[PDB]
Amino acid sequence: MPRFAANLSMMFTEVPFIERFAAARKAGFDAVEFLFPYNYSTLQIQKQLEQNHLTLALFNTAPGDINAGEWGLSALPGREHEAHADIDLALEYALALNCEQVHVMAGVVPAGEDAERYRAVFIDNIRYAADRFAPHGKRILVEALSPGVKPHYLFSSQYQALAIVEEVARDNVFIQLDTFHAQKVDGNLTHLIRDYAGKYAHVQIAGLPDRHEPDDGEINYPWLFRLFDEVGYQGWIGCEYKPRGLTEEGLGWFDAWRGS
Ligand SMILES: [Mg+2]
Ligand SMILES: [Mg+2]
Repeated sequence: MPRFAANLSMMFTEVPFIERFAAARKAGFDAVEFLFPYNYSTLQIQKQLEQNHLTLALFNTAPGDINAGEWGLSALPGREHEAHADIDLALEYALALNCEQVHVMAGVVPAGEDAERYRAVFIDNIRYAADRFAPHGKRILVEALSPGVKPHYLFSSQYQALAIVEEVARDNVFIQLDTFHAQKVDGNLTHLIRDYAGKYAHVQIAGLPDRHEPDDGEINYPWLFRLFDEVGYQGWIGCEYKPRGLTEEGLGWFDAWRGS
């Protein structure tokens, strides 16, 4: 262990998206995750998942218009019906692709706008997602994003994500503990992993501080893995990093930790 999932939106980008499933399997991954599958039919993706015997661990609700500065519609006042549409489409994909969880994106708060109003809207949209997903035994994830990656995003600290989930008050809503953002904003990863065990349903990793391979940087990942084992984490660890160079050329860390 741990159980690693390759993030196809960041890894194996040398080839077209649809070809990354085979690339991940060739490297030895049993699961994959990515951001947005919407430009492809559920049939297209399902075929690649089955062909390569892969588990789809996670994906996101749509970002909206990225070039207009959007990164989620669920926290945007007046866009609630579009957010619900994004949530419903994600459910359609999650059902067809046998994916247990979806990260419902919040959104960027325009300068001058009241963040509280956006937060209230986000909480109601997460409750909507939670109630739509519960009957199918699926869950909803909330991911804090560091400012270096997404300026002015609704929330950047794991503690803000945790408080939001606590207020959402749903048994199938959890945070997405991306250690890259956590180390950039909060630190004390042991406290988050150990004392909030049960509150995060997914984990992601990347090397600090440049977000490349996880076998170097200020965080000693092998030690973190021991912690995850201790607390009995049973989910997947998404490898969401930008390879320093060619994806394959930087997979030494994987062979080591998976072969051990
Ligand atoms: Mg992430
Ligand atoms: Mg801090």
